Amino acid sequence: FQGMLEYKKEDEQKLVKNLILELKPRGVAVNLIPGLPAYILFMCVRHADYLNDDQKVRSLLTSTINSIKKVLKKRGDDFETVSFWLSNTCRFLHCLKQYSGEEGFMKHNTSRQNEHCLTNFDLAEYRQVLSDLAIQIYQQLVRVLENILQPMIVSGMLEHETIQGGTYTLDSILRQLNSFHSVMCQHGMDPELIKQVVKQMFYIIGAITLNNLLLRKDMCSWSKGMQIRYNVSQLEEWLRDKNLMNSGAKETLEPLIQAAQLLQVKKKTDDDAEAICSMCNALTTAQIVKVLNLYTPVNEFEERVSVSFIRTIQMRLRDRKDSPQLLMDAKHIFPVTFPFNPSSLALETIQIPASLGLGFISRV
Amino acid sequence: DEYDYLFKVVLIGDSGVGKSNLLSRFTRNEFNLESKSTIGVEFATRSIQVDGKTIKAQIWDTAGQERYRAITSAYYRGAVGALLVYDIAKHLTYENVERWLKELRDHADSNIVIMLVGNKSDLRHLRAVPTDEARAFAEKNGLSFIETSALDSTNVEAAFQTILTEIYRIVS
Ligand SMILES: Nc1nc2c(ncn2[C@@H]2O[C@H](COP(=O)(O)OP(=O)(O)O)[C@@H](O)[C@H]2O)c(=O)[nH]1
Ligand code: BEF
Ligand SMILES: [Mg+2]
Repeated sequence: FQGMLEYKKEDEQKLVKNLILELKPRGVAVNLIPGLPAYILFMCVRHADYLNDDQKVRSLLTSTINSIKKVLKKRGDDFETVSFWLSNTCRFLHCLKQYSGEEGFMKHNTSRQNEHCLTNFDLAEYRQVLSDLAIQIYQQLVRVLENILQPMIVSGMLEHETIQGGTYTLDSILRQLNSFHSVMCQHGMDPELIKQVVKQMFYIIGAITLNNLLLRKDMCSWSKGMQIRYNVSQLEEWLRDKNLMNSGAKETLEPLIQAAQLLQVKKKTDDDAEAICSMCNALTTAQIVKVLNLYTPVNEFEERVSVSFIRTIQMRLRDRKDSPQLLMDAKHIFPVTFPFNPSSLALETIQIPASLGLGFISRV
Repeated sequence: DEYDYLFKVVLIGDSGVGKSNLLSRFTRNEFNLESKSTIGVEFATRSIQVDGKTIKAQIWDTAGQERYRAITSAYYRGAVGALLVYDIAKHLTYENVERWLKELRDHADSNIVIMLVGNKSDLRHLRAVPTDEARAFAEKNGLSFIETSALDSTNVEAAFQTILTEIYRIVS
């Protein structure tokens, strides 16, 4: 087989409807191999390119992009939907690059895959459109997951006490994280993207937790410091279990970790002051002084942080040149970098299941 | 993950004897030659099988330093096991075992399972604490005994396996 897909011009809207507009992420045939709609879409583009039909190439690509935009505008607040079409848009972009005919994108191609490259059309401009589209989808993905995690963080990371041995707990957050990760993995999202999403989620957890520390006196004690450190340790072990220790997610928690440490360490002598300054390099001077100010003990034999100690801290942190930041922007989104991940999938072997409702498509 | 038992285990002993690396070796198979003094309290978990049951070890870690009594109380609170660690190449850390035993008796439950651990057994050429001397002290004071090397991993799994099993014998 050639590895193309033929369809009548009158069936283009029918094609985009079932494959994009009304396609279900949890489809049995869709969960055989990842990115199947993306592969099917590209196989049609090849035939259009093979037919030297510039009008069909233009219409199909236009119908494709607009159909993806439509689903994400309708089913906007669904994680699985956004996750699925982020994965497939990227894979559709992968195909357009991998089979572009450009030497820079064919370094990992087989001899037969190179025979499947486009021969008549330069779709460089269309690849830029999808690239920018992919950015918007990722942005939308982050917003959806942020809206779910945000109400769980304060209750689960701070208020719920377990260190001494319905509302949200740490396990609630852990379960939600597992759900997010499992869905993205099932869709076969690029691992580079998954890691960036996880990093984004951990920053959200860290920033919101740390902001509450910097705003609440009833959260600044050594006991709370221990609780926070344990909670973070659970998040770290989740990262390790999921093989995500290179995602950057752990490093985003470093300001929170050092704040939890600051709550626990001694705060009286000049050695204590020097230790604090050497320890809190991921916290700003304003943040450090704030925690020391908000530090409200809950036992009898322990005194509050003196004004003399705080002055000592500010004196030592005078020569440091750091950010003036106090509260963190919990809404901040790290700029996403998109990988190019060509596959070994042989287009001539790809079959189209009957459950997709695409029988009108001829396999060329 | 699921478990049948949750055992809180604490690590105690002089600074530098290798408590934190025993933790890292057991819970994540990692070791650091350049590990620094532990700040506040650290935590790590691992589940093992004992008598067909899943036992989740919740291991607490802290520096061998002086601190507010309330923090020490919180550290020992609910602990069912304890690794009392010294450095076989540093006799002073073994001499101070009595001090840590005293802290144990002052803060821990009377039925806490205690294992005396001689760490850094890889430093054979530098041994300052005879195995027979330490074992005799352990037996005399109702402690289990083992020598480990967090560095080359010798007996680290066995140490935790044994103390978790002895706890299981008591609480199951
Ligand atoms: N040779 C050797 N060195 C070790 C061993 N365990 C720990 N160390 C070293 O001893 C130093 C103190 O270790 P650490 O775990 O931080 O001691 P802690 O204060 O009890 O937690 C570190 O430099 C470790 O690399 C061991 O089994 N053998
Ligand atoms: F210095 Be160790 F952590 F006791
Ligand atoms: Mg330590």
